[PDB]
Amino acid sequence: SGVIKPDMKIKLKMEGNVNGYAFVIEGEGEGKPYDGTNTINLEVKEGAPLPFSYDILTTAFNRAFTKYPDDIPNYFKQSFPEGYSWERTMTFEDKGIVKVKSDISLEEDSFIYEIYLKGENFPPNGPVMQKKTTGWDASTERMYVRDGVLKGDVKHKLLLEGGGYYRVDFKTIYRAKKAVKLPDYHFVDHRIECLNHDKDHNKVTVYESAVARNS
Repeated sequence: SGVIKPDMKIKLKMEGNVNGYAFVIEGEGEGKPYDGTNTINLEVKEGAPLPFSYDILTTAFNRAFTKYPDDIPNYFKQSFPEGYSWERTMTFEDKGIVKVKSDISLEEDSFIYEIYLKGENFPPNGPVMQKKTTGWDASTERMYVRDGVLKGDVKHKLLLEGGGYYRVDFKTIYRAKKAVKLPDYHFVDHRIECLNHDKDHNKVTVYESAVARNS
């Protein structure tokens, strides 16, 4: 078998603060990197109960889990076993901002993520701080090369209870820890879903599907 098996495990820690509220979340899970699916079981270890929408964390909880056709070089799978890091800005239409960074490494058949997240300037009675969001819409991330690394943009939408929407622009820089074959611009279609296991989101399962396709 190769560096990336059809079944891989996940271990992560996120340290973060949102509007001056600190927390630590640990996760373990599994996915099918070639199917482009992954599941993570998350537990709040510090800062329970979280005083904000869990949805601003879930896209931080690994493009190794993306279905890719052979005719698009796979920036992410090529980077292993050394791995890659990413840095992301999420700009919210009400001037909320999240900055998050992650280091993705590999030990045997377990990906390991080290995540740091800072959210600030959320309106205190807005849908994020009042936990009025109901997940992310399906999305398309445009992948493109700038400054010899891979970048992704999403014009994203947070769904609001009552059936409205909240615009969020994602900009991500993905940096392989070694030289890999760079792809031409392409798309990754995402679907991310949350299953909470309790009232306070102390325990949550996140599921994501991701499929790459050509221009």
